[PDB]
Amino acid sequence: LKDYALEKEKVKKFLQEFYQDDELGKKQFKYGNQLVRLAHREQVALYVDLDDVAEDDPELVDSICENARRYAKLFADAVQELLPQYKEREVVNKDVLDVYIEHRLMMENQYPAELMRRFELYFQGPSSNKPRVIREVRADSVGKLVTVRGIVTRVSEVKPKMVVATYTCDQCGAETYQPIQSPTFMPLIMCPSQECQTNRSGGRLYLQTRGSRFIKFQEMKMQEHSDQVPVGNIPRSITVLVEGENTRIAQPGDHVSVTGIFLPILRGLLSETYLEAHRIVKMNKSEDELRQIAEEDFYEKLAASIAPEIYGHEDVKKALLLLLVGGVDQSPKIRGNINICLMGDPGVAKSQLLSYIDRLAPRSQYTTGRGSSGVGLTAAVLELTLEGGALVLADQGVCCIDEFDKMAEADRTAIHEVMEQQTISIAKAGILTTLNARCSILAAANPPAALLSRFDLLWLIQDRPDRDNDLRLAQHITYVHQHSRQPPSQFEPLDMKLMRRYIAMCREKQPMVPESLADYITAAYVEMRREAWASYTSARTLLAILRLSTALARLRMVDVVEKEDVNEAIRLMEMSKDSLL
Amino acid sequence: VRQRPDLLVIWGTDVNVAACKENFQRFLQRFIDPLAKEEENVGIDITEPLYMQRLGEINVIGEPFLNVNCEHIKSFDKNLYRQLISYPQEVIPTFDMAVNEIFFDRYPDSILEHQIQVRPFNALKTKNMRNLNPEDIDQLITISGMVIRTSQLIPEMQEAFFQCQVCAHTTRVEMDRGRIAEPSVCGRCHTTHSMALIHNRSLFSDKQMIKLQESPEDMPAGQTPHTVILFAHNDLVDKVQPGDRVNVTGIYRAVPIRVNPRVSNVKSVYKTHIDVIHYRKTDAKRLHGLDEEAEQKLFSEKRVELLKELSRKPDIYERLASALAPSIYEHEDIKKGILLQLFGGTRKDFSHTGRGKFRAEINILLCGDPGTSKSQLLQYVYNLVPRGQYTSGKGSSAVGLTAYVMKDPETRQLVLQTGALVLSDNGICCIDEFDKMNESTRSVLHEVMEQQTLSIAKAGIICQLNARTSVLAAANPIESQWNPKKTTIENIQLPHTLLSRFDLIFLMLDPQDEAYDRRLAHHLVALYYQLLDMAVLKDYIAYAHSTIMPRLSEEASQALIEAYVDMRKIGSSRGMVSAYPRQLESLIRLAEAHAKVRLSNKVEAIDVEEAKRLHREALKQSATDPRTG
DNA sequence: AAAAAAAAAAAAAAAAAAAAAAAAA
DNA sequence: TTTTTTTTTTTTTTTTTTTTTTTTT
Ligand SMILES: Nc1ncnc2c1ncn2[C@@H]1O[C@H](COP(=O)(O)OP(=O)(O)O)[C@@H](O)[C@H]1O
Ligand SMILES: [Mg+2]
Ligand SMILES: [Zn+2]
Ligand SMILES: [Zn+2]
Repeated sequence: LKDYALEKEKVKKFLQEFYQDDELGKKQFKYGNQLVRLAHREQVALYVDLDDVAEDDPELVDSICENARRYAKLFADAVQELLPQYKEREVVNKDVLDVYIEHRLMMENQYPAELMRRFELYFQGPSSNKPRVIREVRADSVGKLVTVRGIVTRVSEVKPKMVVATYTCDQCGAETYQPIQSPTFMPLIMCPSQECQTNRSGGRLYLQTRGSRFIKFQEMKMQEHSDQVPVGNIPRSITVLVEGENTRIAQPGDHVSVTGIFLPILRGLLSETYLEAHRIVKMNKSEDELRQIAEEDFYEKLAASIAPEIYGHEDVKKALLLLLVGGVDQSPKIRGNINICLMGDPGVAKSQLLSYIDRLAPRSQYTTGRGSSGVGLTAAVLELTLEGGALVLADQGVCCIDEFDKMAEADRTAIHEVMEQQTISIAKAGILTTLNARCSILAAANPPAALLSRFDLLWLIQDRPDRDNDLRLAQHITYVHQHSRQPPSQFEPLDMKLMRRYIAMCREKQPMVPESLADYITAAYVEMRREAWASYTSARTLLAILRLSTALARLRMVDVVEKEDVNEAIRLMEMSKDSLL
Repeated sequence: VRQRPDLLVIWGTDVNVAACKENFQRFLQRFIDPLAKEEENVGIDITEPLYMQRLGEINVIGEPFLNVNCEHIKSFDKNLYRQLISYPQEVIPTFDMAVNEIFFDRYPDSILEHQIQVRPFNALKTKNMRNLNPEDIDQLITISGMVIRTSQLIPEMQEAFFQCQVCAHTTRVEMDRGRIAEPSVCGRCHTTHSMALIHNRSLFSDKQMIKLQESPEDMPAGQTPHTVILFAHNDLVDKVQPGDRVNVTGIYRAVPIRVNPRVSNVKSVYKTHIDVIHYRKTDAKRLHGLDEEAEQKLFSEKRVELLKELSRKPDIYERLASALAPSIYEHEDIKKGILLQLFGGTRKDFSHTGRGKFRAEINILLCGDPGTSKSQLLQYVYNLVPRGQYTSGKGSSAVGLTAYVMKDPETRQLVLQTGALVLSDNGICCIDEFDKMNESTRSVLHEVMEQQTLSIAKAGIICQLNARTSVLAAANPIESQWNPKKTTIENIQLPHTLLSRFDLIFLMLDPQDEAYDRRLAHHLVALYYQLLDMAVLKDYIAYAHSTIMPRLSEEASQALIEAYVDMRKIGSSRGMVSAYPRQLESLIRLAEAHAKVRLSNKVEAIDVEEAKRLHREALKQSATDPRTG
């Protein structure tokens, strides 16, 4: 009932005669160019966006989503047939396997198609297909093209999985080829070469890795978002087997939407399941005009846009903004991160800001008290692999630590290393490594030289009562509960999606401290030294000034720090210390 | 011709044997490195071809190896470099044939156990192995790492010696492609299946399995460290000990694994490992290892004379001290102490005395507030010396710092694995945040600091691992601040026994000085916008370790005795660190260390005076008083 | 409030008893 | 075809280490 030659014709027609005007009103035959690039070995993956197919053939897309592997194979074979008529020149033998392919073809019971592809194809789920929760992907969707969103909990390491095994006989000189579909395969012991068959020889052939075909392979477990777990249940995890050009795209803790095929691995005929990844996209914080950025007040606007529903705390948000931007690393090796600890009385929105940063920072982890302690922060050994904790997952990010004071004493000791060494030196029984945790710590605690001497900024928050100040806050909070949106102001706050781009745009702007400001900074530093002496300020404080000053320089996107940043950087120090007093 | 288990187009390639052979012979016969520096190549007549001189060295010593730098081929001929890297299996035999032909054309009467086999090295460094791809399979690669563990020798057959059960006719079959063709029929009496394999009469080569930790310079965010498996074949076995930092050049091998160790079925996924081709222990960012010092031919006569001249300058000690960590400002006494630690005292033999081993290393404890630049010195020394290790207090445990037992997940055998302290046997262990360390793991350090051994007695095995480590510990004052109201010993917050072990306790305090603050701010700001070179300090230390063996003199002995008596009188107060006999020994080491800086080869009054002065400056004895505080 | 000793958790290794499948003749 | 040795799997227990907790100064 369901022919496939007609399907091959349809897919070839689609590939040859589909076009778009993406590049400035230019019809360009979207997939023809991709085919040409494939034929020249300058592109290895051909993503067939099913939205394009549905634009002119809804029934074909319906069939594709209703049956995945068959149409994947059909598209692969169609691209294989189309490659010869689109090649325009001679490739430069990019890799060794291409040389082997060309030698096999020239020397030419057939070459398996998969042995001569050197090109992958993958479906991007049609927009009409709503992403499906992992828990609801069940037997009825086995073999279908489904898209599921989750959090990458643990991704294995890239390894070579053999697709086509190539053996060479010791007698005839012919090559034996074996496609691989089962996770394990029986190696061939005798050669079926027609010459030896005629000769009736031993035919003992030896596997050659030179001619065999290897593909990148990675296994990951992805969970469910906390927003979609049932009320009384725990998040469910599903396995994803990425391969080819879908490897090294997702790290642990990355929010990912993956469109693949829900296929079982044979073990009644009970069978496990997994997702054969086809398209991986990093979402939300993991996701991967100028007039306002050039504004003088653009610095204030980002600050005022950090958790707008949190009234007041104008200065604190401006300090956290710098933590997201971070200073600039110098390697004459001094870290460029900024550590801000919000200490205060209960119910002063410390946690909300800590939670907000998690939903904004690109890489972040929010660990609370002793819920995720010990190996939760550092790594552990789990062949035995090594799994990193919040710090490792938060490496080159922002680890939002809440209730830092009530943290396990060992965990506090581990953090001490991170905020100074930016590493985690473990010498446990089964573990002996030195992790890399270049993460900015954002600590929240309630009321310390053991802690003051470390954090660059120790902001102290006290909600001292006041008749009119409280009334304004009540109007602000009650407004939030009334409309679910922060009170309107002179400026509309920037969206998190927009903010991440802005902050990211400012990261790759390493500025420099001019010799001119050395006298100013040195003059400023010495005064800071005396105030604590007269009334703690050490060499750390000068570094805190430099890191903060550079952070402002990135916000203004000037490659040279100016005296205004130093004043603004110090002004934050003044308020931070004045908060203590 | 010792076979190497490490190892018109031949098949599906771009190499013809004759072309590679001739190209390699040419490269070997007419290659001169233009920017070659005489020191960089010691004992080599630069003007003449380098590798012909290498062959002359081989003729003299007899070592049948030719360390060929892959970069030399890269510069001389990039196509041959491509062929070598892409097809190490085919190219290396061609290079072996070429070098053998060259070395028997000349010197036709040389005698060697086997033919000469080339060892390409310094191939284009693979920053991170994870970035390796299946397209990079069976290709030469160079990585850099630290050797976690090395396994015992594994004998691998190369020739099977068969004998007939009936007539006892002996024939030797040779490994063909990883298999041995059992005759299955005797050639002498023609009886079927009468040929039985004989193990002990066969021929075997060696294979050593090394689990190595890589230090990839490309560290993507959230990437955990990576350990890999190396195989060393027939000469490279036990060329690297655990803790050694190496550059390993070898073939990236991927092999099948059977779903069980008994069934012939194999997982579709392979698992990769490197066959070692060359080890490079030299690094320009670190000092010379003990092995490099051991071999005599490392310092050119001109360089030796340069070091000798350096030793005669009065400011040799201060110049060397100023060289360590130039980014740290005016820590002259601390840098001098670290220099004396790097030089180390004389290694003496006390077996005849019936006394046991004597610690000749130096242990330095920096006690100071967290703000002060403590951890920077520890990390620098950890990133300076070879066989160095680092720890951060609560992040370690006693068993992990001494030894443990684990099932090797490639042979499934319970084997013993060393700890952090052992790995730095002949190096330095930088113990950061020493105060934040539970007493259980602290107790271990006593034996490692006095005896230099570690006697474990556990179900697995009872034995004592030798650990000659030097401990560089960093500690914070109790309450994280050196409040001047509490005495020195009270402020340090460590047991007196342990503090006695350390031979230098530097108190890093913050003097509220305006001039110092201004100068330090200038230094830091300059650093934020930015001598005696490494190549000279490294050579000086290597030479001093290699040759200088200071011996005490009469005046030095008398001065040491008087200094010890004065120390006992001075430290007899209540709050000051009490002086014990163990401190006298410390002085000796320090004195010897200073005597080693001057290349004196004999400790005299000046060395002991300097040791006493450095010890007194530590603990701020001059700035203290009987009313300690 | 902080350190020392004890207790419990938890993870890895070993025994082993029995049912089923692949290789051998 | 029929045996046999292995292969697994399925429970259970045991040992080391680490972590967590309790008691004392
Ligand atoms: N300045 C503020 N503006 C708006 N809401 C606030 C503010 N301070 C506290 N809140 C409210 O108090 C609630 C709890 O705050 P929380 O973050 O738990 O305080 P903390 O963590 O500092 O004890 C939050 O729902 C938040 O809306
Ligand atoms: Mg809170
Ligand atoms: Zn054949
Ligand atoms: Zn015989």
